[PDB]
Amino acid sequence: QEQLLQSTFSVHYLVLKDMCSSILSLAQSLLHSLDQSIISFGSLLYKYAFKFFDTYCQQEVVGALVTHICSGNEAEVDTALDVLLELVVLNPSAMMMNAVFVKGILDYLDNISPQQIRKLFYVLSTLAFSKQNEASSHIQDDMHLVIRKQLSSTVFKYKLIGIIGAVTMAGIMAADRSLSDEQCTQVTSLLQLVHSCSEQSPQASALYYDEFANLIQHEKLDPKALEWVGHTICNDFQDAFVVDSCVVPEGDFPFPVKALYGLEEYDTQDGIAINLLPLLFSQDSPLCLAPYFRLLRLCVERQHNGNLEEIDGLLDCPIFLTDLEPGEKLESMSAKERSFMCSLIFLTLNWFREIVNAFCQETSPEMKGKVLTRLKHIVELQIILEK
Amino acid sequence: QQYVIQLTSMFKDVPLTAEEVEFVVEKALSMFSKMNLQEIPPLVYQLLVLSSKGSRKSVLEGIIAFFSALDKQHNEEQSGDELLDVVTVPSGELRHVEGTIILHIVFAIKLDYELGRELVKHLKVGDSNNNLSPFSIALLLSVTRIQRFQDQVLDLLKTSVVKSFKDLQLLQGSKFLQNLVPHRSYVSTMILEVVKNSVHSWDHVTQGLVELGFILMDSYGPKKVSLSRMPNQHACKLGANILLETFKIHEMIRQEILEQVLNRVVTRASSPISHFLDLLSNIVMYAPLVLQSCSSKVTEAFDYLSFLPLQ
Amino acid sequence: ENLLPFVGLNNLGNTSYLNSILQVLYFCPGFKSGVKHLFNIISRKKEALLASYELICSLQSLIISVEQLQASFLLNPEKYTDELATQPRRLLNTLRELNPMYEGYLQHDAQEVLQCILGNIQETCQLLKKEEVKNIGFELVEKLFQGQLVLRTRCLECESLTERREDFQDISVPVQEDEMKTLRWAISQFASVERIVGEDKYFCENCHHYTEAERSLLFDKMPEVITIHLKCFAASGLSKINTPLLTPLKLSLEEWSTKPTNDSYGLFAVVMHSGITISSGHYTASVKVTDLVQSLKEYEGKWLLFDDSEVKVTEEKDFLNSLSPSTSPTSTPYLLFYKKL
Amino acid sequence: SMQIFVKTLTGKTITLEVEPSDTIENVKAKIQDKEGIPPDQQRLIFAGKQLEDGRTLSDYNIQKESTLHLVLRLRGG
Amino acid sequence: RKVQVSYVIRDEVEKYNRNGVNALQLDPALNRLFTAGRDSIIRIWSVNQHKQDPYIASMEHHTDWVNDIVLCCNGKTLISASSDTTVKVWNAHKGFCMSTLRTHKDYVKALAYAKDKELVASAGLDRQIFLWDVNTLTALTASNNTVTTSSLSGNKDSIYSLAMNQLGTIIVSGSTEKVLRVWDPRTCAKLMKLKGHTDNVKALLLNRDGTQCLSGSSDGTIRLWSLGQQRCIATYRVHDEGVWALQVNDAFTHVYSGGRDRKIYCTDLRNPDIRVLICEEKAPVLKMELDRSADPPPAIWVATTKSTVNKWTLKGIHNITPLCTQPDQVIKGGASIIQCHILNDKRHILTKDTNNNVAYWDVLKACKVEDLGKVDFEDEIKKRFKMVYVPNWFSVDLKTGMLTITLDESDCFAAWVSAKDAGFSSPDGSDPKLNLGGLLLQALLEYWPRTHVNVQKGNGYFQVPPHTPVIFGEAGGRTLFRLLCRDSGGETESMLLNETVPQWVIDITVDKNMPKFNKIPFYLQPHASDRLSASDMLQVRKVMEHVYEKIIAVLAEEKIELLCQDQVLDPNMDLRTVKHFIWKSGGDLTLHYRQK
Ligand SMILES: [Zn+2]
Repeated sequence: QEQLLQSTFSVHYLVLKDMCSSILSLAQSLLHSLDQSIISFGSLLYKYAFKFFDTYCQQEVVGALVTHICSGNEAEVDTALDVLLELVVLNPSAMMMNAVFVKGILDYLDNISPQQIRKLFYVLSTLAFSKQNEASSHIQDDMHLVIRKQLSSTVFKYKLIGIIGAVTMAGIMAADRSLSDEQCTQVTSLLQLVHSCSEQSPQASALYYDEFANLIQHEKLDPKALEWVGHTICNDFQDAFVVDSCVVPEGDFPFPVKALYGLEEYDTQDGIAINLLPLLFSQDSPLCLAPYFRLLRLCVERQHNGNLEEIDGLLDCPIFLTDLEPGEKLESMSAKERSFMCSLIFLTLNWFREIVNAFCQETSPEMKGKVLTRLKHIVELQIILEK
Repeated sequence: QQYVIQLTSMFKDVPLTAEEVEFVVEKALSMFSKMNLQEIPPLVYQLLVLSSKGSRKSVLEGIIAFFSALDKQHNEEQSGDELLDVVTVPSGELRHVEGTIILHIVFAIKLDYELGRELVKHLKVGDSNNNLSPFSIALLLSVTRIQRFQDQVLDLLKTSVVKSFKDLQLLQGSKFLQNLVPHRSYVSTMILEVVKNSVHSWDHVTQGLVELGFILMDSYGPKKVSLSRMPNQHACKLGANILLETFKIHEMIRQEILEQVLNRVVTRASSPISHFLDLLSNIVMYAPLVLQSCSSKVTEAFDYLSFLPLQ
Repeated sequence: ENLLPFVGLNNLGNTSYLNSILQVLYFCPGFKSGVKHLFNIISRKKEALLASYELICSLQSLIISVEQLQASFLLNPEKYTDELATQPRRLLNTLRELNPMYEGYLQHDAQEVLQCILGNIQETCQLLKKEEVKNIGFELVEKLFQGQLVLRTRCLECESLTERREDFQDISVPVQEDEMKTLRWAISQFASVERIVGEDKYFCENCHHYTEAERSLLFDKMPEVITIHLKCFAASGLSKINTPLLTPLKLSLEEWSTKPTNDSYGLFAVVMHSGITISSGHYTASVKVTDLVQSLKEYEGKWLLFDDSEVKVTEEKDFLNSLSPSTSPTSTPYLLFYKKL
Repeated sequence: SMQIFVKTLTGKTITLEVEPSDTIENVKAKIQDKEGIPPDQQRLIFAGKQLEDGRTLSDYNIQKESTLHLVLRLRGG
Repeated sequence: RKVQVSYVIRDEVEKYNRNGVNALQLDPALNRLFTAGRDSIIRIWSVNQHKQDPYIASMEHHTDWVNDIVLCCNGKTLISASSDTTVKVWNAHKGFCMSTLRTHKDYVKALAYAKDKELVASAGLDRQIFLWDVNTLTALTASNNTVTTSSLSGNKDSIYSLAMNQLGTIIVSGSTEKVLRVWDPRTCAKLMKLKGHTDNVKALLLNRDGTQCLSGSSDGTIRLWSLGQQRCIATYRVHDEGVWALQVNDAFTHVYSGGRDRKIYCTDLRNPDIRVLICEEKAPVLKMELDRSADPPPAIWVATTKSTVNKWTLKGIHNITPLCTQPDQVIKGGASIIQCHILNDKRHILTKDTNNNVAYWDVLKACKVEDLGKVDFEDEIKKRFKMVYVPNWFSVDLKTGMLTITLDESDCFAAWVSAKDAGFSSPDGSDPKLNLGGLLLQALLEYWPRTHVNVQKGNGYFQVPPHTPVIFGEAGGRTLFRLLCRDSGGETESMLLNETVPQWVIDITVDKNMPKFNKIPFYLQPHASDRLSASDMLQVRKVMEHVYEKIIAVLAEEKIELLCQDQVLDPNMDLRTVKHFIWKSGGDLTLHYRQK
């Protein structure tokens, strides 16, 4: 069992520290198994060996863990990364001076799967943000430059790595504890920088929202940065996609522009509508409509404490659309524009599939009726799409 | 024949299928002879760092086959009168480029274990396993510096040399079988030549070599305390020859060889230790060489001499 | 809202080592006229009509683009909104042609790049002088950043000293011995009396035997712009020493010169480095503006801090406080300058 | 044969004996032996000219009792 | 480490010093003068004005500069300190080395002696100071070989001088720290440190009861110190350059000083203005030793960087101009070899010495060939030129003033030459290939019984002179074992050789194993009108016959001319020399062939 090894490393550490290189070699050898019990045993062997021994053996431990991480096999990578995470949360001060070795992993970012990169950035960030480091905070201000030089790159893969790292570091930097200080302003500056950098490419733009809206949900963050990001995201989404309903007509398209799938048929009493058709026609930005709304909703619900009364007209809003029903223009005119119609139906169905996810927790009866009608609309669209 | 170094940029970012990369690596194999000897290691580095996301068996197989063929040709046409004679690239260049390339391949294998597993499964042996060569033996001996592959390559080498000595003992025992086939270089002389060739200032194979010698000696020692004894005796003789050969050439390792032999021979277990004793007597023939490097292990061996029994 | 009328150079890939060097070099008071006059001779030479003959014109092209863009912003502030910068492209391409080891997008040292471009401009000016003599401003680097070194060595047994003159372009200086260390101690570690002992001996020729020797350094001829170069690293596998030594603003060098001197070497430029490892980093410059509309005169005598594209004025006392080793300045100084005031 | 000085990284002075027929890489190997720095991080600056792996000592007009300051390369960018 | 073999080319007896003299000791009971030579030999001279040839004997065991000597034990024993890092104890009457102390780790620079305790101490550039009871050292035998030490600590830098007083109660050291540091030798406790002097101190003296001290310094001053007051009570600046040597009379009232400026003064300590110019020597004065038979000393002996030693007479003290102009006795010295050039055959050497005499030597036979007189040295080099290349296989050093040849494993066997190009005939009509270093190794160990095989003694082509000293040392410093060539048959010498001769010499001298050959790759192409390789000694003729055959003796030579870099090659010239002298490009040598 493990309390046996606990007693072993607690009582006889002074004699056992003589041959710690052999201990580390044995742990490295037995970590290469397939089951989970042996791997966990070797993991805790590394942990306890780092806990009690001399600083040189600690350097040897972190070197062995680094070469384990850069080895390549998935189970070894996950196990070693988890070991490093629990080791740095256990004894941050001893691990602090050995940050060079763990940072040196960042040169090898082709042997690591995309999911483990987030964990690596997480463990490095929580290493570099303990208040014992505030005496000489060098790792933090080095990583704020590493992220910048990653984002300003031209290779797409490093740009994606940069956005992942920037989001997962800003999350720890603005972490909610038991602040509202200049660190929040730095968090805001980092976020607007990484928004300006990755605003152009849409495939690289969707990842930013799909990481930020996960971080702002599973973890939490302090009310000040929350307030600022909520204000700017609400302003930006209100300015960007929202087109007033009373000015619905606009020309220059081969298809007759119309508004469909509204609720209660108010017929443009006030200005709420989704301008989906012109954006797609110009893209013969709208590709990132699906996650931007999710980020907006989750941010506003966290800012107002589960109160969605602000985004209320964004359930009965209609969508600018052509005559999506097949008017016998399917057998004929089966040109490239047919694929455009397919993508349009796909994207509006995805928007409906997100908007039904948005308002379900609320318990107002007629509002529940609204979301059920939205469900009927998405099922009829999913029927139509096969044509 | 000049832009081939930048010909690799086409396979970096765009995805490909197996047929076209196999065709281009076949072209590369065909032009290995054309380009130059000295330009090879950077090209090997480029192709092998490309190979992680694509073809992995083909490049390693081509490099191994090319260098085995080149070593074979150089060895066959090197023999002759010590005078003016036709020869290709000299030994001092060939051994150096081989050392750089084997070190690069070991590094690349250390970057991803899948290449090493493919290499090990590729050279699997009963069978002749004709792909074995001084270059490939050196490769397998240098991969042992990684903990993942140590036993997995040493057991393969051990079974290979046992199969070779069994083949020799079977072939010498008949006329008909000796009448039909022409002799092939049996792997005993292959390793016995690799150890001699290892003088050319590369030491990353000495540890694998001494470990192989000790494993191969221990596993087939005379345990008498009849047909299978002859391979089991030739194997021990080969192990002693290998150990004594690496003792003289390389300096950094000679302190540990004698320590292991002593630590294995000074026992009260009364196990048969005739071969270890013979090896120790052979390697203390060069008395000053021992005194330069390791004159301490013999001293504490002497201090323990009071406790052992009479024989 | 507030855009500083001082132009930066875009990142343009993984290249900031050249951006910092170029920005800290453009303000060198003698460089701007000379590097244009040399191209002005080149233009008439081409009018009369090479690999080493193109950088010396590319630099002038970059300088005129920089000056023209800065003036264009200056008389028309409405046009430019957020970023006031350009990108060094012809210079980078030419310098790639000059030395192929920068081909790619890796990181690079800054002092080495400065050495390369200075050696190349010296070589091409010397070649132009040779072409002229084959038939006042030809001396640019041989006069600006280069002076003469005087060495001596005293064999303790024979007590006879021999000299050995040398050329120098930068005083490479150690950062710590192996508590704060004044830069005066840092220089006197490099250019003062120390002995050679132990496994290291000086084979004297008057005595025909290995022996203990005492050797020193002397600054005979002083260039127009002296550039201390702090070896802010150490061996042991290697690492960076992020504990900067105290730096003065008015350096006087009467201790180590041979003849008595009355000179005042005042600081006007600093190139820093921001990282914790030898293998990476990000160079930021810092240049005092001192010479060369009245809007510019308001900014005269202040300190700037050039990042790649942005720029922010810092008052001089703030910059001086920013280099004290009382804390970690987060940007280790690496290559100081000193104009001969 | 001749014997030259190399002002080391930290300010000390080391002396090494090389002949004018020696390659620069051989001198860097000598430095590796004397101090322990792998001959990829060296750059021996002499009289403002940086020594390179192609030429030899006699090409640079280096004679007895000269100095070569030793510095590393600090990657940045 | 790595063990080198060396040997010195010289005559069996060097009666006269071949270099300067570092130190002097005068035995008053036997009228014998000891000189410690920079040529590594200590010599004993008679100072009887009777004999015309004062030389008596040489004691040769040291390997490098002898820096200090002290006569101990009422003149029976002298102890010497040398730059080979050892201290040796000699029987001064019979002139042989009895023990070698090896506890120091760098040049030993100074020795000190306390007559009333018969105590000596040694100190050097390694910053260590060891104290030794002489009777414990003399009691040493081959069984009782244990000696135990006592040393002083505190010294921060290399020691250049050292003095003790007669009672052995105060010891002072001088060093580049400029402060002289003082200890009590009886307890090893550190005592006060008197700071004030501003430079190295190469000369130190103490009065009998260790109450006053004189220091001499490279700053040119003499300073008198009271140890009871711990301060300077007078400073004398009588020299222009560094003061290197001090002596004082028994009354401690007149100081004799000398140094780099060659002038020797006698100054009265109580009244400086009364001073006497004793003489101006011909070279910097390094050390002086008074004869003290009578109160106003009759003479002073003077050591310089020159090989001659002058005795100057002292008429008296009571009375710009020198008191004396010619020495009273003169012990003659010999010339030092100061310049050496190895010829292209890598076999003969041209020398120049301090007298501007030029000589020609045979490295292989370890002897001189001819005196060439005072011809111009560089014209003699240019006149003896032969177009041949042979790889370097030894190195020469002149540190002892004689020719010392050193062999190293890295290049000892690099030079194969043909018997014909050497001075070794072909008595069987053919000439095979000899390795020079291997032949030399076999000649040096010719008398070692272990190389004798069943009788051959040597190599069959030449002998070295039997008296040549053969030295086995480690590279950088420590000599391991030194013997004369003829002495190798002894049982003690053979045991120590068996224990000391490295395996790389054993390989050649015992096993009679051939060294590796060297081959040269080269190109052949039709630009005169395939990649091959051959021995570096192959003659062009062999390539010409090769070409003659592959494109089909006397006829071959008549028809085919071989070229390199468009120069016509001498058919007798070998490939190695062509490559060294004619190939001026890079990459492999390229030869062009043609048919005529
Ligand atoms: Zn000298």
